[PDB]
Amino acid sequence: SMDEECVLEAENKKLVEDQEKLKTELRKTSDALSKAQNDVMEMKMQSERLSKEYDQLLKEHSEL
Amino acid sequence: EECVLEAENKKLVEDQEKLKTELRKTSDALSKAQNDVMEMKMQSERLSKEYDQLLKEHSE
Amino acid sequence: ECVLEAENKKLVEDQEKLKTELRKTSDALSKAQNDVMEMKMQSERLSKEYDQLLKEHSE
Amino acid sequence: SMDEECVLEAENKKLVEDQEKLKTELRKTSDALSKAQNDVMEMKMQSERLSKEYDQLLKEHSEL
Repeated sequence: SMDEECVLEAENKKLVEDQEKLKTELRKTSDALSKAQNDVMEMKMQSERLSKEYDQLLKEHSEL
Repeated sequence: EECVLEAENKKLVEDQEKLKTELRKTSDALSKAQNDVMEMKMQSERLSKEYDQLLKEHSE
Repeated sequence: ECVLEAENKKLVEDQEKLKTELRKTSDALSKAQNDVMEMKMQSERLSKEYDQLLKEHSE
Repeated sequence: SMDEECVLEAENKKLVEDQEKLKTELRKTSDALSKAQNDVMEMKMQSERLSKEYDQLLKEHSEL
């Protein structure tokens, strides 16, 4: 036989479940930012190699 | 000569393309994080509304 | 009812603190995103002028 | 053709300068990203504090 206790329990359960969802969302957000951190590092190194190639190209070819 | 310049250029261009791809990936990752933060703003609003309702219903 | 009042006050202040942190975080991400788009534009100016350099001074 | 040397010098300087600008931007971008990563860590901690307060609240007050 349903009473107010049932709805109270449902409300608490929803509160807990939404905390869990927020935790999950936080972890996905940090996962995404770590992907971006790795991508930024890849760009830093790629750009250093590129800068070496520009330097080399202008040094070897004075007409450039 | 022109040969070495040609090869060097080919390499340089393919590296510019790698950098371009990397830039796109980075932007996409950051966009994903921003979407996630929108979700969390709504989720935390749901949490505080749930809490408030809990209080209004079951306390003085 | 007193301890409930104290706990509620605390909880409320922490919700508002989290809300503020979420805004701070979206701001921080927009700053990062802008930085990345600026690098996209910059890297395009760089490859474009490299191309111009080779078109003008090579075969 | 003195003009040629003029233009070529300017163009080379500009290429070098834009490499430098991209280098600077990369460093700053990484800084900005680290800030955001720490903002997310702060929210994890803050929401864990909120979870402890919610747990405690529901545990102490059966009517909630």
